[PDB]
Amino acid sequence: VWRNTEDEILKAAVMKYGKNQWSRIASLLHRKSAKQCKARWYEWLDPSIKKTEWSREEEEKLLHLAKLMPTQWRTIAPIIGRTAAQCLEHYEFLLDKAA
Amino acid sequence: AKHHPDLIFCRKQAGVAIGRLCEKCDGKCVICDSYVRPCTLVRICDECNYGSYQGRCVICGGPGVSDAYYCKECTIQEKDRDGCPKIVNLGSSKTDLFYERKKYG
Amino acid sequence: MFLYNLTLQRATGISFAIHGNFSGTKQQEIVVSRGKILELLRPDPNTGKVHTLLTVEVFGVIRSLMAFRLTGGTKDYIVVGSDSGRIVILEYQPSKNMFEKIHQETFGKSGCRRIVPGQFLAVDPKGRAVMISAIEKQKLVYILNRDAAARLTISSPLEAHKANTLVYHVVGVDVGFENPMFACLEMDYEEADNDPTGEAAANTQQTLTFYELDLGLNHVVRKYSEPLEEHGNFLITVPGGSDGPSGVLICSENYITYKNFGDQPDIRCPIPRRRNDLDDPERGMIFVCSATHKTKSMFFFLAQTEQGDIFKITLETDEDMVTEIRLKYFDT
Amino acid sequence: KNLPLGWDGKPIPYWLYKLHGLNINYNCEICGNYTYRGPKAFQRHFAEWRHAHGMRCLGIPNTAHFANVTQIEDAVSLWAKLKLQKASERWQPDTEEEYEDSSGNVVNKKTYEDLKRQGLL
Amino acid sequence: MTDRYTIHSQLEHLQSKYIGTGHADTTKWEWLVNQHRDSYCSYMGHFDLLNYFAIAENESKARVRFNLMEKMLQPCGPPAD
Amino acid sequence: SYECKLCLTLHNNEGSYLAHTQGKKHQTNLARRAAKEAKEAPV
Amino acid sequence: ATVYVGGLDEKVSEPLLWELFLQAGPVVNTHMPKDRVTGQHQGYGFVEFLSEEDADYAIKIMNMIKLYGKPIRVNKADVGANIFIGNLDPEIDEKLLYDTFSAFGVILQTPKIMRDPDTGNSKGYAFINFASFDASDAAIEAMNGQYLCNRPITVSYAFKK
Amino acid sequence: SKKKLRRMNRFTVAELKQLVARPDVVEMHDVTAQDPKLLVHLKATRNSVPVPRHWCFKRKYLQGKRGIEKPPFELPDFIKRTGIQEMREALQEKEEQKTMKSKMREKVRPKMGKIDIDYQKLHDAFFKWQTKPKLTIHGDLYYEGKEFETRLKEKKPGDLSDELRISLGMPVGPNAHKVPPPWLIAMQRYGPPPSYPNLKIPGLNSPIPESCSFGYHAGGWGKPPVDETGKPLYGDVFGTIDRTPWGELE
Amino acid sequence: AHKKAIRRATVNTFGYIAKAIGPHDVLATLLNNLKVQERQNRVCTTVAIAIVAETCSPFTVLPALMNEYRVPELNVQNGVLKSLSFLFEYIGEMGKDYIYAVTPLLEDALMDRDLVHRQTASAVVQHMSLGVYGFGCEDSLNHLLNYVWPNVFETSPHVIQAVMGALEGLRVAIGPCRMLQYCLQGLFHPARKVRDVYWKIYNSIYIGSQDALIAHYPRIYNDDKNTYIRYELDYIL
RNA sequence: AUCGCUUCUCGGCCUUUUGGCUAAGAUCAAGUGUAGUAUCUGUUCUUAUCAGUUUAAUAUCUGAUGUCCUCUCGAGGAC
Ligand SMILES: [Zn+2]
Ligand SMILES: [Zn+2]
Ligand SMILES: [Zn+2]
Repeated sequence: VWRNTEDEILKAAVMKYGKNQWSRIASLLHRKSAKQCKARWYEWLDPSIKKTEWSREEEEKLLHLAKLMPTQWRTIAPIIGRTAAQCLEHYEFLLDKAA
Repeated sequence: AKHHPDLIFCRKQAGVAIGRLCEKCDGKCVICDSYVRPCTLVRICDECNYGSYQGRCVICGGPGVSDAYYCKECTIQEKDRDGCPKIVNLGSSKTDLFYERKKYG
Repeated sequence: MFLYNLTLQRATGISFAIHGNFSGTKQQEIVVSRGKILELLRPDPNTGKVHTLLTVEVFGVIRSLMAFRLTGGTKDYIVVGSDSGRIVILEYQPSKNMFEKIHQETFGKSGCRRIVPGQFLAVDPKGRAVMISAIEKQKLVYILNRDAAARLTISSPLEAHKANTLVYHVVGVDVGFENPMFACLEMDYEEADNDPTGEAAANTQQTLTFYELDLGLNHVVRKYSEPLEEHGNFLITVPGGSDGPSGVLICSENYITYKNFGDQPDIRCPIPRRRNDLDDPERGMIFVCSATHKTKSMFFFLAQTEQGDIFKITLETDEDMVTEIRLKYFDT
Repeated sequence: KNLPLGWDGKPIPYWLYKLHGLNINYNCEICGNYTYRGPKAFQRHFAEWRHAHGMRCLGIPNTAHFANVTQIEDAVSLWAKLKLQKASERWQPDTEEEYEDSSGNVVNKKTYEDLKRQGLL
Repeated sequence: MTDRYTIHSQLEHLQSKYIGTGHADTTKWEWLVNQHRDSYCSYMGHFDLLNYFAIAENESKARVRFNLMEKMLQPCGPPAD
Repeated sequence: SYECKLCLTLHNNEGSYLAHTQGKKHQTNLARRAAKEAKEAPV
Repeated sequence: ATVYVGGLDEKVSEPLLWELFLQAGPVVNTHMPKDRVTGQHQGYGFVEFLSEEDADYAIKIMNMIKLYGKPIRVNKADVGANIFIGNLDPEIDEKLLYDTFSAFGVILQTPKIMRDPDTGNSKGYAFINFASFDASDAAIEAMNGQYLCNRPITVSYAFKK
Repeated sequence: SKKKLRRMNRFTVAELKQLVARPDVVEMHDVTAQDPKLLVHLKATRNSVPVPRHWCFKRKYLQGKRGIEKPPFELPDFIKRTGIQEMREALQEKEEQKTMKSKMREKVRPKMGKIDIDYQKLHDAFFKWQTKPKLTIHGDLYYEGKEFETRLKEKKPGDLSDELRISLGMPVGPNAHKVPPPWLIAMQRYGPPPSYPNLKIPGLNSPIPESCSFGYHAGGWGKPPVDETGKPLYGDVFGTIDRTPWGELE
Repeated sequence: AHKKAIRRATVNTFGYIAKAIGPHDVLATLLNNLKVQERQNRVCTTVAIAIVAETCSPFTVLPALMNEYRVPELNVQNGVLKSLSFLFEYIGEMGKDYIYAVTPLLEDALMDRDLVHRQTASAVVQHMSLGVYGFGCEDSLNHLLNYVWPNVFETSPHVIQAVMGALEGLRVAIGPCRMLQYCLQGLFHPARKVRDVYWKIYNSIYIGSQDALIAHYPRIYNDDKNTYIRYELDYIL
């Protein structure tokens, strides 16, 4: 997995190099590739991603969408503004709290 | 060997039988674990010299090929005066590596 | 400031002496130990003067000295027990005029320690083993042999370690080609260590004990013990085998006591006193040195008492058991 | 509550308090029945000012020997035996230095000079 | 517990093979008693403290030797209790 | 190696230093010092 | 036993302060309790030397002591408050003059003899700033016209440059 | 509790401080020792060395030394003389300018004999210019913060320094004796300080230090104190066997 | 390499080619290796500097070691300390010329820079004492005892047994008097951790040289019931 | 002198922030086992005596929380 220490070194690298030079950023870290550095930045570390709690507008959206386009989370996600992994876990969450 | 705290010496009374080294172990001291200025020869307990135990590495236990010595530092602090310095127990590391291998290949 | 140390007059006081055929001829010579100096003297039989053939600095304390002669051999080697951690066997080369080191066997650490052998050094009369012993807790026994080339070869040590036992004296009992035997005086401070009043401080008494090799089985067994009436300070071997009985004389304070194992009873004879002397009457009397003169005819022990009075001792014996002890004033 | 006041003007943690052993009250009587918190402060207190005074008032110098003594009767008694000690090891010529007169009998130098200038010796 | 009695083990071993050592629970009595006994065995080894003593009193070296070895069984009083 | 002159901690890597500054210890000590400085405000 | 180190030189450390106190007497504490931000000494300092007469002769000696060149004041812990003086003695010293006139006020100027550069002897004139104008009143009234060291004194509140 | 019986045995600190011959030695916890009379007697033996300060401290030892920053080790003078320092500085800066390419290139094509240092200067530095440092006498254990103690017990006014005289406006160097500190004027004026009856002033209570001049211009030693008869006020302001080592190399 | 034969032989040949060429260049490329990170290579370069110094005399390579101890890394400072440990054990009796050059480095390291700094300066002191035994270089060793001794209350296995080794080297080179003057006050301490350590040290002074101590023990008075004073040693004659 | 303007000049230290193109020009970063320590991150202790355990001492841990009625650890009272 990723540790606070890698994460902060990534944040600093990206903030110096920019978001298209993943190969030198991957050279800066040990046990990390450019594929993985990129995935981490665009999944969790990007300050555009929001980690708050769901407005119930957002949750009525999530439910309506996840019924209209079933199993299509990378397509659902941008229509509501969080990553596909967050949408998906929180959706299962509402489902089991409702079950 | 000053490196592995888990091992133990025969510690019983000396003899006249010189001590012998395996080729892995060749050249070092038996307590100080040095590599230099060897001064006096090793003498081993008769029990730990009896039978199959003749002509082996004091340390390794394999086929002895050369005579074991004591460094000048052991000789000056008189750590050569304690009787048979044969390690009488195998340790964790021998069987440990052996099992890791025998699982590997 | 750097100094350099030279000696001008070697030491001249004598601590131990042994006598034997250290040259190989039929001449008898004396090896004395000055403090840390070993020297070999020879008394000339004609003039009556003593010549000092040789003097060596041994750079150690000499704590004991024995001469010993292999069985069937014609020389005497010198076993030496010092404050080092070894026992050393020396043989004199009369041609080059020097002692040469036959053997040297290590068993412990250096210095006048308390559980490290070196203080007492007994030998066995037929010449098959030596025993070296500390003042407490340790005794080793070395075995001695000839090889093919009839050179001295020495075994590994046996052991007799026993805890909480002082040792007052050790000597080799004379037996003919049985298992060698050694006769330790002893004591056991183990209880006076644990007696909050002082009871066991008194009424703890020595026990003479015989240790016995087992050359067939190669270990040393503590064969006999038995307490002694009062505290005695040393032990004289009684020439055994064919000649004489065997056993030990024990020289305790105001007494001298033959003693042997088997059914042999014990014997005692007070030490004679000087008629009408002025010494504070409580002080006791002991023997300080002794010497066995034994020729093909008889044997007799010269003993000396604190005042310097020599006495001659003989043992009137039936075939086996000695029946009486016969002291006779000799000189002072 | 009454926690110690921290370097940030705040009360320090209860566990830090427990560790430093501040709850423990040490009475310095010589200090006017003062009370200290913490063995650290208590030990410093013997060179701290208020004890310096207390001992000045007592008439016994705040020296090493009386540190960790708190009861005044004890300080006094100890000061007495210490007076005796230093008195022993000191050298008073007046009392020992023994002087023989011209009449060959001994006085100490005190009486020697006394009856010396007193017209006689 | 663990460390307590395991070093109690190692020290029992040390002592029992070496009379005279100590541990955290060694009393004044046994300290000074081993210290006396060693002193005696060394007056006897050293050929010249034996002279010094035999000359300082007026005995012979054999009697002095005998006296030391007599004292060596309770040199400092009876045990603590 | 590195030290935080404020929280008085030691760090093996610079990654460790940065992770420090983003942590409870560093933040609360920083808040205390901000407060303390506010206290320190004045012909 | 307490002494005020005023004019304590900006960099003259507790080492110099207590090394001077020790060279004079039983220096048991010197302290510059200072500006809790800039760290530099407070221009006021508290030094305890156990003996009262030690502190006394210490203050007597440490007047005009030139720590970092500037006279450091050691004592008990500029509106124009100066007296000019005529008919001064050329045998006078400034430390001795501060010791003499200072009882009406401490020396907020070291007593400067208005003497030429050509020869170096006094012209009978001097000037020194006391503590207060009331101090100038007292000093110059108890020293006005009276018999000074060699020439009867004549001192009045300062004529300024 | 038998523990509390052992506690009933535990003297009070004043009990101890009373019985023992030296009470200073007794510390607080000394009471808690299973042998307090022994313990104090052993603390009062000559030449022995007291336990290290930090056995009670809750922080470990130089783990507490932690906070501040430290200057790099400082080479001995006899090793500075040989100039190895600037040599290795030059190479460090060159190699920090180097990049990975040139590093491998010199790994494969070395610049042999680029720079050198001569022997006989190393040999003089070790066998002919060595010196004994200042060592510590028996029993001066080290503790955290020992090296940030200026010094103390230096009761002597004669001991002057360089920073001292500099920020006094007085000279250091060979003319230190002929250099009077600001204290000698009021010393001659009102005696030495009255804790130091036994201090002698250079130029005021003692003779002029050699080649120094009594006088009142810049750089002199004043008008020496004497009475109205001609007797000096303190000391003498005007200055009224076979110690060979025994066995020593020529 | 994973095999110890190869590394031993490699270190030896660093020695040989230092004998062919001068020492300087091989020694410079060897201080650079102390800049790596895996320990086995750095411990093997530490033995290679010792060998270079012992073949071509130590006065050639010491100034460069002592200077390399001034660069700000952990691993190179421990590299030069471990290198001195090996070097003093190798040169043996010729330590007596460099002991004074070295000591100001060791006291500097024994005032912490790390646990491992103190552990490795303690090993240096052990081998340096065993080498300079008998030549009167004893005030240096006592001065270093003052710095090694406070590390007696440690708990890391390796730091505590490095300090023990140092104290027994210094026992043979400083003698048992000094060591007993250091052990005395803590044998009967109030605490018990300090009694544990002090009795371990005292046992190791006792076991070796238990006879030299007869002359050294302190005078302990006799109480009411037993007699603790040795009077034979006060007979005058 | 002031206001408006024009032009020139001096200044701050500011401001400004980089070699064009192409198939982002192309490609790509190989350790481990055994014992042990340290450092960060994270997490956590108002409660009251008193007894005991333990400790160098804290702590820890274990334990109940003057007598009587009642109102609600609290309250009045005869004691
Ligand atoms: Zn082998
Ligand atoms: Zn060895
Ligand atoms: Zn064996």
